[PDB]
Amino acid sequence: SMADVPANLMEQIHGLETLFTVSSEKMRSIVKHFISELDKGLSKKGGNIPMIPGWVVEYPTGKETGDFLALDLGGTNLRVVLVKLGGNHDFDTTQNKYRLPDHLRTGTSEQLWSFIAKCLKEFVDEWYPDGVSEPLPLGFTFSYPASQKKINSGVLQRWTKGFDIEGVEGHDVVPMLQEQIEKLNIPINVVALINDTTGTLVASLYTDPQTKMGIIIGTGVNGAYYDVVSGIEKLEGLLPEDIGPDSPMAINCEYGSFDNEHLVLPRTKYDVIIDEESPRPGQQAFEKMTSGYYLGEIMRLVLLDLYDSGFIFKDQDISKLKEAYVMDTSYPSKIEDDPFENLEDTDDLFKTNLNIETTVVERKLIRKLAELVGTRAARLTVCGVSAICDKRGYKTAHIAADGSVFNRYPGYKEKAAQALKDIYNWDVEKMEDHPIQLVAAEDGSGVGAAIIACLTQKRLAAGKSVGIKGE
Amino acid sequence: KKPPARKGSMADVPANLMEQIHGLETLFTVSSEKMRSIVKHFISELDKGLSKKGGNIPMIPGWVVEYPTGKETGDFLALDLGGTNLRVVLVKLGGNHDFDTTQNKYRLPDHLRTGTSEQLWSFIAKCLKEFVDEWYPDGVSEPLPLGFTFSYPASQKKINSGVLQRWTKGFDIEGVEGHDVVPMLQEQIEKLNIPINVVALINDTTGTLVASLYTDPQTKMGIIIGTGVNGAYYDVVSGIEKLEGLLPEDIGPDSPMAINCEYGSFDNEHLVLPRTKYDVIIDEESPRPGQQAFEKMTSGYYLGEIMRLVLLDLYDSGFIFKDQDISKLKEAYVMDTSYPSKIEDDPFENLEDTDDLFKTNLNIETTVVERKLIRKLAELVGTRAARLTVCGVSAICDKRGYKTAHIAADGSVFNRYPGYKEKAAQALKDIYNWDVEKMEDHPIQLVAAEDGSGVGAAIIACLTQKRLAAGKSVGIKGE
Repeated sequence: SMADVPANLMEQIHGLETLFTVSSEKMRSIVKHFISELDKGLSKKGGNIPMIPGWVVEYPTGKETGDFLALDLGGTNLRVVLVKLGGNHDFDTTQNKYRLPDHLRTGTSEQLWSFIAKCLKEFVDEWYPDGVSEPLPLGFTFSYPASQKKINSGVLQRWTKGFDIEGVEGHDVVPMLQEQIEKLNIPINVVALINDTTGTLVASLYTDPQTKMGIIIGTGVNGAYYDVVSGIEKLEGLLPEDIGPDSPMAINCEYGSFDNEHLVLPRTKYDVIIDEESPRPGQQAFEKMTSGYYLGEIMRLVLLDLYDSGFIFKDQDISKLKEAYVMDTSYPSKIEDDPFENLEDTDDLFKTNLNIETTVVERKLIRKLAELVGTRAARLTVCGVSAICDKRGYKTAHIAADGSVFNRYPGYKEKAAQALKDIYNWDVEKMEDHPIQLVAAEDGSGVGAAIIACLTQKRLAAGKSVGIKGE
Repeated sequence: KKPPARKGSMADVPANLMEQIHGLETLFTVSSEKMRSIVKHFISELDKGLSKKGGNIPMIPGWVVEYPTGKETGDFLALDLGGTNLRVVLVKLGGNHDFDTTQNKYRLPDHLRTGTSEQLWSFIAKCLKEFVDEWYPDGVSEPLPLGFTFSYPASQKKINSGVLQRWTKGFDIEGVEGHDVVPMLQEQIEKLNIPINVVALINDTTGTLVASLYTDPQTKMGIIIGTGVNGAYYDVVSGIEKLEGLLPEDIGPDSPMAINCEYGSFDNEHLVLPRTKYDVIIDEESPRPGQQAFEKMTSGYYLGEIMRLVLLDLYDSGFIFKDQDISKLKEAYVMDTSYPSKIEDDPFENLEDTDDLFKTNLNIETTVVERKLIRKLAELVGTRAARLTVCGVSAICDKRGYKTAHIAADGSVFNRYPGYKEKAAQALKDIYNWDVEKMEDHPIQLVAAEDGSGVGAAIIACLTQKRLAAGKSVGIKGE
């Protein structure tokens, strides 16, 4: 299917294959370094990987019962979810979604929280019209940079995902929310603040006991798993006696910042430009190398390079290819998915959206480029999965996955399962029998937050610690 | 992970709107008995179509006169000609109910829909040539037998013939209506000297039937539930009066005979199907008023339009959207299948997905109780369509005395309409009254079909070639 491509384009394609292919041996090397950086982030010197303790210190059993709330706060919407756990790895959910009034993103602190409280009251008043016997414990998914010295706390480090509200950064958001709930007299105790990836891990472990990791593969990149307290030297001297060294500890890795130092990831000149022109050069290196958000940008820069060198798009209007982020993830996705011999989908895309008319052989090059990019991304993504499994000694695992790329990028699941197979050199026919495999996650930011609230409330009710001494 | 189904509390709906939701429930529910009564008329109409005089249901013989055993082996081509694209498919029958395939898919250039005869067949023969050139770069020792899926309205006196009656789906090519299309394709094949014999022309539902029976020995019907609806199944020759006196002796009275029902035209008389004033408006402002009555009541294409007209009725009656601009809602077919789909998919108690869709796409603000009506309406409409669909399945099964069956289903409604499989299983359980717990255990059940227009055509070409080589008949005497 490349037999009609001219040799001079063929050469440039072999060069791209050089640049973008990640060998099994390279994945294995990256994994060794990644493991070393996971260890560093949990130690006192720390590292580029935050390895943030999630203060969930036990596994869900499937035996939990009761009614628990969750609040999932997004950039544009929130969700309020009531979860009833049936006590046999099962649950029932009742949920509403509320669009944020656009003035709030850039508003003042109190009016964000009072609107969230307005949503909570309306929800509770409908589902519990005669009130509750006991306050409903709530788990709050607050997926912005934030440190937690105990589960029921989250001090905002800085706003992401659109928000820009004064005097929140550097403060604990949990009392800010809890006080607005109080002013409205809603029978709710906010008992846990979580990252979505920690939620993904726990919700999926509740329904699927084989879960060893929660992972997001979307425009965001993150993973969460259970470590053990004795392996977290940075908590030594800080823990009360009832969180002892054999205790499990859920970790939110925040590993989008793996290898900011640029010692191991196979960055091309195209990645270097992407980093250089990003809001934060030198940051989030592993995220920039794996997130779906950049896959069309990687393509755009490569094509612009090939064009500027004289290989493709002769005499075309290149003005839209010059706009950064003009090509989102839907380009490599629609291109890999084009079912047409003459790549008629890829043709529409470039004609209609970028005003570029292509020949068949240039569409062939474009398609091969989209495949290299997608495949590279998957292969680097599973280096995080391999590193957690090899660090903890998991020879087998369900890796509960969520995110728009895992979920909707065509062929992504196959690319990932092959990449694991290549790392572990398994002799195994079918991806459903892979010893470590990605499986669709349960709802991390709703179900998962509610389950963590159940686990947390039990500890709070007993007087069991959920954080460092004195907090 | 699809979220749990929503609760569906109706407790905040005011009494007067709740009256209207209860009224919609009365209007759109098909009871089990009504399904039974409809099935008994459907059967007599299936019998009627098979007669010389015939009837509203064409009941077209497909000239597949055996069941695939699943042990067939070999390499067979299919040409699947669509309204928009075509595929050239190679199938290697692996002879344990299994196979491998590869295809090349091509978009029809826009000028063909409205171009000449020679231009359409010359374009096809070119795609054929590209395909064969890649897969057989050294040529072949004997012609590759090909099955041609040509799903336009056509009659066939033999499997390797297809006389176009009328172009559909926008096609406007003169000098084809009333001619046999197989030699027109074959001659363009020859003009380019490709080693291919077109040995069978099929309708895609016949293909669904045969492809799925090859892979799944329990298949007893092929059904399409999409924008168009159709079903195919095997009758027996003695049951087909319009063939009496036209068959050779080697196509005996006990011989199986696949039938392409084309039953979208059941009840053009408008006697049995439960049409509301909304179905009547749909029929009257359609391109063929009084035609395709069963297709109009079961096809995915009309589900949003039914919703549109109901909501416009309720608006005009003063019940909903009370101080809204309803402008976009007045446009016929502004709401496609994706409307009731997304609405039935909405996981939120406050139906925020529905809210978004009406605000964004129709410029209409809704209250939560208007959304609860809208959601109830979408459920009722998806559910009615599924229940009437199953009446066609039940009629074929009962007609042939199938107490058990896998019903090989394809089409965008079966495959992507939310909860459609549960609705159709429930419907069949209500008709037959089975004492069964799991839908996976239903004596008669829908399962996902194999690819009818590619694999099914290649399997038919296989079955056919074998007959032609032995001198066994595959159409009426002398044809």
